[PDB]
Amino acid sequence: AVGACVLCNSQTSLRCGACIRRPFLCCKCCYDHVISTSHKLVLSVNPYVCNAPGCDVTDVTQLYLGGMSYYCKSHKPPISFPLCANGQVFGLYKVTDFNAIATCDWTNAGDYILANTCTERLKLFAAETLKATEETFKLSYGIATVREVLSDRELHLSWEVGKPRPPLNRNYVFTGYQIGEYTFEKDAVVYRGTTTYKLNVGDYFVLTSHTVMPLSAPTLVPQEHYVRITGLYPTLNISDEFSSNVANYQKVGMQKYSTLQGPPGTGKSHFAIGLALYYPSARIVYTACSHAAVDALCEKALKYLPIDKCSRIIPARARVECFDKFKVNSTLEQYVFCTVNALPETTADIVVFDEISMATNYDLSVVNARLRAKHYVYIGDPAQLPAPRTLLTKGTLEPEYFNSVCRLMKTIGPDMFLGTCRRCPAEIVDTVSALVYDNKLKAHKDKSAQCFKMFYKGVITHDVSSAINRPQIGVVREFLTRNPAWRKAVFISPYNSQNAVASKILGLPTQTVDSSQGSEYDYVIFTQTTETAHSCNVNRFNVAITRAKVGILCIMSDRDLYDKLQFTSLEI
Ligand SMILES: [Zn+2]
Ligand SMILES: [Zn+2]
Ligand SMILES: [Zn+2]
Repeated sequence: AVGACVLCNSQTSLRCGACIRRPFLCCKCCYDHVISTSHKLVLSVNPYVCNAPGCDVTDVTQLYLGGMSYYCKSHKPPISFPLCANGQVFGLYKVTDFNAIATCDWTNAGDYILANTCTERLKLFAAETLKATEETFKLSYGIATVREVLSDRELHLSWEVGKPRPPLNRNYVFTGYQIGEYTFEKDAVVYRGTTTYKLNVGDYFVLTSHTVMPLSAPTLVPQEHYVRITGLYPTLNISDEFSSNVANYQKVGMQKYSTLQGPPGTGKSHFAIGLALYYPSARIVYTACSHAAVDALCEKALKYLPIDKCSRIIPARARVECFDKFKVNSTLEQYVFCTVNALPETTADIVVFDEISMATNYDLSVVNARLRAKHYVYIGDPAQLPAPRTLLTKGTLEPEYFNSVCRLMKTIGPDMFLGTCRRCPAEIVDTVSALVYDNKLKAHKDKSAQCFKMFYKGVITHDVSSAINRPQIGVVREFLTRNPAWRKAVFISPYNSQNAVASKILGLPTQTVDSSQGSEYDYVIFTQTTETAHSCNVNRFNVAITRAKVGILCIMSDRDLYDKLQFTSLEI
């Protein structure tokens, strides 16, 4: 019942009973909170409530201290002081931003803007409060029950009435009843179970709302600049392959934390693995939010680092199939590859946190709490996709508000910038360089002359709110008959329902823009599907077109983005 104030760190016996995270508030801050919000319950050793029998006064502003006890205006003794007086709430040991975080419902972009522009302690309060709200929102969804099992990949579901149905894609992960985690995609629904289990009738699925633990560490440790490389020992025999990053690797050792902005195909994994070769005796923990990003770092390490000095940390509750070529769960290996949520409590010479646009401040804080490091390297790209904000429905979240690292990269600039895209045909590099990189991204490849664009709005239908554009898929099918080399293409769209329709009509492998991030293919076929804020988002557009190594076909709905594509236009 005694701790440090979230706002001014002052010692207090007071916590807000109305905040969902019950934060410590000092006398001055507790007062400014209760006096400006609907939050009137204050908790000390005991709640500040009227102690008189049967009384219901709990509002701190209507309460008084009568001896060692609390009473309202109606039950107070003649000798009593108000609990709220002279800008303070009475307590042992004797804000506009805090109030907005404490009372917002997290449905507006302004809520996330504030959560990233506030003090460091309020960033943790906002992250914990937000994450708690997001988990309690998972309880709002209805239970799915097996009505009938059709096959090994298809079944029929009966939903709970009165409660809304969660969107059906790979982002929404259910728990069966615990018969393993399950995902669903569109009466016959397609199911995918983590554990191969014979689906029984009457079995039910719920999105597993986990308990949000409190945060302790900052999103970023205080910056420290050094005169020399600190705690790290450079090689004098650095391979030519990594020579381009030697100045950047030295910058890494000369400051507590460093940020690396790496546009698509500019060498992010190459940089991360090269850091190990440049400081060969340094113990590095490689982390990312997703198993996929951690696996991509494992792939690069498998090529350049000694396999016996690596370990892939996999939590006992395996939620996906991941990297198999390293010794599993050997926390003490020189190179540890592990998702943020599975990080052990350990130390490191360098912590490399990859795909930083996908991290939340909650993730930034967890990394700082589990890992004590000499150096922290944040690698990613604020021009790429952020983590989905399931509660956010009003407004667009700009890259400078994705998290603390993205905020720094967009305001003061990244510490390091990989400026040459080695993946994409020049038409793609030139389009995205002008679009999101202020013309600082350069092409290594020539123009492929295999980048096409077609302006075709088609017809937009909807599987609930997920969009489908059958005429856009029809245009693709027509193009494929005339361009058989594109048979090997990956179909990409901003919607899973569009991808499900394209998978049946085209037979191409399918991928959403959000699930394509970090991946690359020779040929990409993209159908914009709609003109929505979602399908027109420049970071999503950036990711979509930068998946291509050789060619891309963009079937566009939006005039602006279509005109910005430096591609050959097709007719029909
Ligand atoms: Zn409160
Ligand atoms: Zn305070
Ligand atoms: Zn009373």
